[PDB]
Amino acid sequence: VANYQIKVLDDGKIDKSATESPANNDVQLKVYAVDANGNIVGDITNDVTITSEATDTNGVIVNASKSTANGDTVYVITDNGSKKVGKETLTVKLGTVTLGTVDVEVIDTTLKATVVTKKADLIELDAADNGDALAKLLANLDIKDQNGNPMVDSAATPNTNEKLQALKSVLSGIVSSDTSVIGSVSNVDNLKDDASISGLAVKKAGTVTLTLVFNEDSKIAPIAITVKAPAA
Ligand SMILES: [Ca+2]
Ligand SMILES: [Ca+2]
Ligand SMILES: [Ca+2]
Ligand SMILES: [Ca+2]
Repeated sequence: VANYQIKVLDDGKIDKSATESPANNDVQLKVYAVDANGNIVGDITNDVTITSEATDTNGVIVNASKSTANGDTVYVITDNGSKKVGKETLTVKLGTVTLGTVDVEVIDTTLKATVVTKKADLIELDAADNGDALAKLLANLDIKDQNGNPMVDSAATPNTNEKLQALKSVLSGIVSSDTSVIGSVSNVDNLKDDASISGLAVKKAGTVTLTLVFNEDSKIAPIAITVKAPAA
């Protein structure tokens, strides 16, 4: 044996997300022993022990377990409640002897709201709005993710609005210039999620400026949208 090879069968990454496709929930490891001429002379994946640090130091916590099928065992690395993303050094041992080291990576490709822009500067309401400006204010907004992809209410999920939920994930509050016409939203959880969208109820005929304030994490500047809600 010239040396040992730690083989990564997959992409070497573990997606911490809950809804990634295809499912990327493990790292697959094989350990070969090779001769001087580069030839595989043994699959010793079963005879080794794979461990990470005994005490967490980076918030990346994984689990190393064997998986034997038809005399063929693969070391499967799974997530064990990691709170951060990044590299985790795995140490491969034959009893007492360290053979090598491989880095697995925990990632999180979960869709976060990253960009929010307004289309028009003004919106008007009609009878079809049923006295609530939220449905039209939302339609006047464009939400993108980390990948710059549109965040949109999907019809195959009639329970909740993905676009409204994406806005509320980054919104700190909506200030009205006149609470008598439309009330200000201090608690964004009041922007309720149903097939019927509500939260910006019209209490009186009038024109008002709704200012959308976002959290410090998102770094998104305030957005001012004038809303006209005429009477009969
Ligand atoms: Ca996942
Ligand atoms: Ca993987
Ligand atoms: Ca760790
Ligand atoms: Ca839906």
